[PDB]
Amino acid sequence: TFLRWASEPEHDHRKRMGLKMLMMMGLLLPLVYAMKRHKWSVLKSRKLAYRPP
Amino acid sequence: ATYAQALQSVPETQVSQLDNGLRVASEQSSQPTCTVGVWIDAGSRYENEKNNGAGYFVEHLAFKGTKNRPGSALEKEVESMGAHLNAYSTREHTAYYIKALSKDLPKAVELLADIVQNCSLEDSQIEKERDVILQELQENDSSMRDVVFDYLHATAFQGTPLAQSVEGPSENVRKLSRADLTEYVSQHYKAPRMVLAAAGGVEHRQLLDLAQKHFSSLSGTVPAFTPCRFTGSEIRHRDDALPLAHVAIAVEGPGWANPDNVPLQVANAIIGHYDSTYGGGTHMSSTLASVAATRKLCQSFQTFNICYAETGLLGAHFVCDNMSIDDMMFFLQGQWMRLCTSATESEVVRGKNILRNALVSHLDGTTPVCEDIGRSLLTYGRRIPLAEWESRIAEVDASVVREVCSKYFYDQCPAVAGLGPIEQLPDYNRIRSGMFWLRF
Repeated sequence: TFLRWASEPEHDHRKRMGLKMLMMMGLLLPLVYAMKRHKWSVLKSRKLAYRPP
Repeated sequence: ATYAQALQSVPETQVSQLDNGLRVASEQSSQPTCTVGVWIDAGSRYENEKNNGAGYFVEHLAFKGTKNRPGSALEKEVESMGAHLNAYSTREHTAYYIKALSKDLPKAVELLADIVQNCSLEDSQIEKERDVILQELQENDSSMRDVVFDYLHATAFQGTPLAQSVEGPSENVRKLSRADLTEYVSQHYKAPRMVLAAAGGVEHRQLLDLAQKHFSSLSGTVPAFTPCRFTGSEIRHRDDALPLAHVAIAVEGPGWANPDNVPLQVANAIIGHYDSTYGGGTHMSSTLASVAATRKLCQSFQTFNICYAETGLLGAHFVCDNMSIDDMMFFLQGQWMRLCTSATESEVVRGKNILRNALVSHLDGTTPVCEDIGRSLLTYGRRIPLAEWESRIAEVDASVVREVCSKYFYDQCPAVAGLGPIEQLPDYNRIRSGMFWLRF
């Protein structure tokens, strides 16, 4: 394990950024998805009707 | 006579009330003519889905013969004394007014008593009128202004009686029978929902005596509508064969009550109106109109203030080619938010003067005065004197206009109705984004 640390000094710090990223992504993906659905709901509700003479 | 003294010198509108509930009112003048008519609170707003169009039908049938006066005999009277008989049915009001001479008031009121009480509803006449209404509907289909406004009403008040049109669908027109018409007239043409207005050279006491002698045997002493809901939507009747593209964009405005109407009108007076055959062109104070004349973006544009009993539509309607809808949407929204965020004082003064001129000049001639009387006793419940209008306009300032526009314009979902080559018309998301400013 000492040699592993020698190869990857940033291991624990890497996992710390990983945990923070996981929480931030789990908070962000739903919210950006909600914004996308909110902006796209205008289109995904259309009721196009064809009325030829 | 320094204007204000002239406003005070305007004779008042005396108001009475019969035992039947008829709100008889009159404004006395010195002219040798007069306009007397009953305004009823019927209209498409009080019409259900199956009954939609019955008000227009009964208004059509009203003048074509009564019980006591069979057929053209009624008309034979109106032309014999020079009277002009006219009618109009709004989504919430109906009216039959008879222009006449001041000495023909005793007869004219009688005719009115015959029109609204002893109607005919002749079945053969109904059949003759059905195809006439169908052809009138076909004519209105070519009315690219009325069609657009009906589209706006349908897409703004969807799912509510206010979305219904005055004439109603053709299906209802062909389906409607005499029973529906007589039920409608018996249910809506009630005495408490009628106001007998009469402007011109008519003395109020004579009007009261005539009403008590003719309109006495009306209803004794019930559709009271439901609060309609505004739904920010859009209708795009894309038809590129049409030469121009009529667009109407509105927001939920105030009603007949809610004094915010007075400042709001001022804001509209700031935006103003313009069309191709105007005067100064690229000099008028309206930035919208000046830009339109400078770049020839359109052939017409207007700011309406359609306000109903509990709600209303406030916005604009412009007629332009297919290649300039985006630019005018941009400029119109820019003017709206310029008023919303920084309205200045000088533009407010100009709007106050324009509104003053509108109210004053509109109320000239016996017909507009009588129409104002009848409409005001129904909507406001009182004939608002011009002095009160002057005071209410005077109270309006820059801060009041900014606040009221912020309440009704800023960050609000609008209702859009476009007809014609409206491909350029920005998507509803872009319009809604234009309904708010990032800088502010």
